Amino acid sequence: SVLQVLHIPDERLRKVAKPVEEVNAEIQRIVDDMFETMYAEEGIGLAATQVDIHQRIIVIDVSENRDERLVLINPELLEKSGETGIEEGCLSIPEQRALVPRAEKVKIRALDRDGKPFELEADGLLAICIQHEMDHLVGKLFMDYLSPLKQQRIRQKVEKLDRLKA
Ligand SMILES: OCN(O)CCCc1ccccc1
Ligand code: NI
Repeated sequence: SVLQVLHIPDERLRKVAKPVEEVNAEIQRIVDDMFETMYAEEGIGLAATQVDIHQRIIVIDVSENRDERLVLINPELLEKSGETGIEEGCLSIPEQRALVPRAEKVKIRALDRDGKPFELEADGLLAICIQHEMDHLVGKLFMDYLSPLKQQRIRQKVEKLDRLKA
């Protein structure tokens, strides 16, 4: 199933996700629906918080062919280094992109779709995506790193877009 993605300025996007208690069939259905939603909306990442599911679940696919599914359940940041920044987008902030500070490399541990623990060292786009998605789980958005003026402009553009959509 495809889920609706919350758009700013929805306060539900500020909710802090709780850890997944057990990776079972219910959680796996959520993961699959999140991937379907992410692909349908042409994104490279999606956090459960964005679909009003407040649990630490993240789906990602940074591959060129869009056929490399990465699942991060209960992700934990183990180490990070350097700094970088690219113009990030977000399905909750439709059609708007802005550069924000991020660590260049990160090492995390999490559970996969089967509930199996794994460690992952990432850099480049994947590292940035992981940080972006983990921010969602603690109620943070990329626009939060921008100036009040930049934020206001983004806010108005998204509201205008949804206005037209409706
Ligand atoms: O929450 C993510 N999402 O809605 C899709 C896009 C995520 C993303 C796009 C560009 C650079 C970093 C992260
Ligand atoms: Ni996002």
